[PDB]
Amino acid sequence: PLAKDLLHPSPEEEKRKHKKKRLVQSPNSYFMDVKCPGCYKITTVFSHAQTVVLCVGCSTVLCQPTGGKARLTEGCSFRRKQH
Amino acid sequence: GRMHAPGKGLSQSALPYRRSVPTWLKLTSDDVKEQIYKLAKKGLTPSQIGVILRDSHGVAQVRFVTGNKILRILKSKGLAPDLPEDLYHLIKKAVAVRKHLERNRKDKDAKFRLILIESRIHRLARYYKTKRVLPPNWKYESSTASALV
Amino acid sequence: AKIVKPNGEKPDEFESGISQALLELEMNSDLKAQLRELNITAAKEIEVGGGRKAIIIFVPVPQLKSFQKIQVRLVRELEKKFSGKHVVFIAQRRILPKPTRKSKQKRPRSRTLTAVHDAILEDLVFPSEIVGKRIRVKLDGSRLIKVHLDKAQQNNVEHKVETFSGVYKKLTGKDVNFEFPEFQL
Amino acid sequence: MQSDAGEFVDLYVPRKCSASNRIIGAKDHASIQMNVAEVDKVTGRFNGQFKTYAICGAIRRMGESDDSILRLAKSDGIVSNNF
Amino acid sequence: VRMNVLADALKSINNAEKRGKRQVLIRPCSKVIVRFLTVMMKHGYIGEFEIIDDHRAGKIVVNLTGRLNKCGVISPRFDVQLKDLEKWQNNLLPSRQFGFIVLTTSAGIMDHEEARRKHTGGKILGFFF
RNA sequence: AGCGUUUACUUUGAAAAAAUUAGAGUGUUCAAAGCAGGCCGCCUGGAUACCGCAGCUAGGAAUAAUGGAAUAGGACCGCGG
Repeated sequence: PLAKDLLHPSPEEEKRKHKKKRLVQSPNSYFMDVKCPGCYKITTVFSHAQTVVLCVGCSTVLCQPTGGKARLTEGCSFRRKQH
Repeated sequence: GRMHAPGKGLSQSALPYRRSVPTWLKLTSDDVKEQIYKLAKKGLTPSQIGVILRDSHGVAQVRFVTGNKILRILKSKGLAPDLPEDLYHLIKKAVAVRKHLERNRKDKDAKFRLILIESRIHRLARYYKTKRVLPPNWKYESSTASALV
Repeated sequence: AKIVKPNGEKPDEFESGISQALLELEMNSDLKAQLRELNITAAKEIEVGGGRKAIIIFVPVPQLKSFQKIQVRLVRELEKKFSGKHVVFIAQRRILPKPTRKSKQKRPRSRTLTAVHDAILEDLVFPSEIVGKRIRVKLDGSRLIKVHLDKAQQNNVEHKVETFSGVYKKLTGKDVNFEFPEFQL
Repeated sequence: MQSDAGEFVDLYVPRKCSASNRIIGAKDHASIQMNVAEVDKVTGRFNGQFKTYAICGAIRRMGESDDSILRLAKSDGIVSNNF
Repeated sequence: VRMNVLADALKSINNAEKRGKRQVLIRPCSKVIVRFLTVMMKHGYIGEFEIIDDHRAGKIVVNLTGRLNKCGVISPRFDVQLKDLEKWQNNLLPSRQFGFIVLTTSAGIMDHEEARRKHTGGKILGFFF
């Protein structure tokens, strides 16, 4: 194809493309409010953590770091947050 | 591509367009600076501090929340290490390789990888000398390299 | 009044009227706790495209964030007082001339034209932060800066787009169009 | 193509491809001259007028003759803009 | 490494124009590329273009008209004196009718015919015909 | 009259032996040359351009280097000395 709008690409094209090769680069990661059932409180965790985030005063382990995204513990309500 | 390898890896961080701070974040400029001080005091490098902050507290950049960069904050208060924390890690690596090579004298691969690491030390050391964050006397030599932590 | 004009000169009857209106608003309304040490630098009034007018206010750059905190809550009762007009706060950036060969320290890169003009546009659209910029270079030779604004505050500030276009054309002399994208947030 | 006086001097003027905007050579044998019929609005019947297109040899064997004819027709409003 | 940015930008336009593409995204945007493309537009070889700000080196999307045979660069930037602009425009350009040598002078970035008129020599950037 | 981060770049000006080459005039009978000649005592001529690089001079400020506050011996403003 000759005629393609490189200025107005539909958002499925940009979500497909590598994060650096979009028309303006943006992170694939996000922040999410994760709370364990026992406690009352919501602690901010990064998607691709790479540290073992703990609930206050060493209550329990909250997320496990892996190659890509972090494994959140089984029995934890996570709400990814937007700005 | 990579300096001392044939690889052509495209895999780094991609900052968002918006330099603004998010609404949800209730930590202020001085609150983050106070925690940066405490983490560095415990005994931690600018790389680890930034990781621990944005994993646990939710601080995309210190530069966007505060005005300044992490090392710039540390070396104002006076918590910054003497030689930089990338030249430190290269020297410590060269010590560990050279110690392994002392016992394993038949390791010709370890010999070759020591030449690449020490070449990269020399290369980065002189950059810092021109910028004047090392005294021009400064000389990495293997005999008195193990004493530099 | 509460207007500290930079040069030791006269805050004219127009600028005085707004500084007195801010003193009265303080003494009457709840947010007098904040308006203790906040001040105005100046206040012009431009004619925006159509049959509309936009009163403009200038702020000391230090206390801008202090204004920003209460900026939307304050602008409401400014527009309810000055009925058929729009109002928006802008910080007064100092702007140093490019040091020529002919002829005092290194000019900081916040005291430069491109950085000051970027900061002017940042403050024009306060409640709605900028998410994109496209500088369409037209065939005659002229430019057209096309700003993409955050889709939150669309409904709140979509009626102020021609005010912002007119104010920026006045302060800088550059033609701007504010669009609202549907494809990111 | 005229001299100092203003006399058009070259012995003919070649056509230009509607898609690529190249000049169609005197012996570009894979170049087409395609008339798409113009239809009366109220009846949906042939008027006796047409919306003619020319395309170059390179474009056709590239395989962009299809999309280029389509986009020219959709620009003229022969094909619906919705499509 | 990427030594010359204008060199990359003009090769990108040239490749896209041959292939018959209708617009092309030249990446590392710079004052020299934009000022080059304005000159190229004012004579009417390209269309209107739109420069895309990420908080870095920008991008440019150039709308292409199929009336551009070649847009090249000369590296290094040789110091063209005014009298030698003949022997340059002799051996670079197709004929004495059309084609332009754009060169960066005291005044600004402008083509050989303008620089000849203004009575200024300067450093050569490239050529377009 | 005195000034003004430096240099490279480009434009102008100054100073640059003649002969040679390019070149204006001139029927050596034509020409190569020559610097002579022409008008019924007089009227003319013996021009001009080029002479890289380096040094000198005055305009331009794109492009390419270089510099300026970050243990503040920072600039300015005035007092105490």
